[PDB]
Amino acid sequence: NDILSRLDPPEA
Amino acid sequence: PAHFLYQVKFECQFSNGTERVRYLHRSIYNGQEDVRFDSDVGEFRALTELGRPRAEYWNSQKDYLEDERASVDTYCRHNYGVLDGFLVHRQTAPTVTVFPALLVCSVNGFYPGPIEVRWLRDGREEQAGVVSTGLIRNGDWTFQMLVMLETVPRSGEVYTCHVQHPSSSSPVTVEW
Amino acid sequence: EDHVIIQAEFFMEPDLTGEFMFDFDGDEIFHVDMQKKETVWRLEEFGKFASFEAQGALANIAVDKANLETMMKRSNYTPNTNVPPEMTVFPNKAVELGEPNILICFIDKFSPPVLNVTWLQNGKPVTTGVSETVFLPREDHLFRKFYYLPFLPSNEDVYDCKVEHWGLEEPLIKHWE
Repeated sequence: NDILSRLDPPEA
Repeated sequence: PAHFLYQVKFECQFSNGTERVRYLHRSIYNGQEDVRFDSDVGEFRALTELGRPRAEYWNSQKDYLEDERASVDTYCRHNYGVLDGFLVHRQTAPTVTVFPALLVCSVNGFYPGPIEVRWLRDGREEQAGVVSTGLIRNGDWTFQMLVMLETVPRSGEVYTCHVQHPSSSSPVTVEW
Repeated sequence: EDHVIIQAEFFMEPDLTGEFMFDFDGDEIFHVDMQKKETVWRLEEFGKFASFEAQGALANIAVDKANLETMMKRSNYTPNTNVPPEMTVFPNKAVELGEPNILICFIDKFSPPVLNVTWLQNGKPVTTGVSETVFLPREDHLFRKFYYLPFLPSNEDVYDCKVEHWGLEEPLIKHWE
């Protein structure tokens, strides 16, 4: 049972 | 030498279990929040001019608005269910002693923070005289609190430290 | 609100330092150690009841660096303001002569997240068994950090926690005995 992370939109 | 700092924060605020869930996405350059998603608003907001370009990208990114809007479910409510299985309701009973420094009630090793610490004297609780450090975070998932009672050293009388903490329906008491 | 989960990341230049952590009501759940590429639970027991894929964190930090460099250029290279710490030195438990204990040096309300923290015993630097947390987040986007020093309480020992930070002109030193 997994803690999920979110990603800050990458600016490349 | 100059420094440059970028902070990202994803916050989930919970009230009444998971009836009230608020997701926040914070983009923070040099300690200032430039752009935010707030699920109560349901749109991105440029808090500073520096965030407008970064808000345009977010708002123009393919399915991103819907993904932010669904995060109260896919991220917040998800992570809460994991944490409810051990973290949300963790309780550690406090450790209580009395010792001369003025009389000192040491309340150690307790979680969560909310606690009721009372000084009694021959059965009656006094209000004036009592000095508290307040809640001191230990950083290892425990708190402590020293509650002192400026007290006239007169033989005959018993001082009790009365500690009510959710961890027990019943209080933890230390006479002197 | 009753409870708060915070996922907090940073990358910093020119230091090239980044951290990734989760926070529950102001205590660390876990971080990802960037050297070891590993989820480190704040208490080991937590890892029985939850899992986290370390590689995701590392990817976020690579992306945070990139996002930093874009904001540096967009800000016309405006630097971060140095905000100096405040410090408290206190024992973990009620102290009793010759029963092992832990001295806590708590450092609060500082930016950026870089500290040089030195423990002294009777004027001399000590390191045996020292531990520290990650850079803990604050609502105001400054940082907190705990440093731990195992000690055997005595009558005659004096301890100093010494902190260096770019926000201070001279070191901030407090003591306990």
